[PDB]
Amino acid sequence: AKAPIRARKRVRKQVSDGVAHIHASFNNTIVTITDRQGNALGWATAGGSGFRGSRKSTPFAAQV
RNA sequence: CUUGAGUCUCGUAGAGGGGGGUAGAAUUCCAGGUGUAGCGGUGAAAUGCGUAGAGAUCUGGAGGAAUACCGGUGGCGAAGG
Repeated sequence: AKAPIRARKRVRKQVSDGVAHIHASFNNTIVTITDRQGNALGWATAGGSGFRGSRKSTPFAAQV
């Protein structure tokens, strides 16, 4: 019967507020979330979000 | 003789020259924390770097060159500068 709702296993750390850094360049854009005291909390990128080619340096790819 | 040319005091502007020190931003490298799979590159790509933990990100150190903006048809210089 059962068909699932929860998106992941239960939350970890839990910090309420953070800093993000967007390193935007002519070939690729990297978005990296951190804590105020300097800790990566996760990242994703245009190239890792499955664009490649010329699409890798586009505002639409940056969004995704 | 004194208009030429030289000379004296008072001042002014400027990256003019030489010798010493010093400060910040940044690329780099080493060190350590976080953190996950690409990163880097182009017309597109591959070689490269990456699952031995890179890229990004926070801290600290090392070093060496240059010295943003101001800077402008600007200015100084015998010219190169």
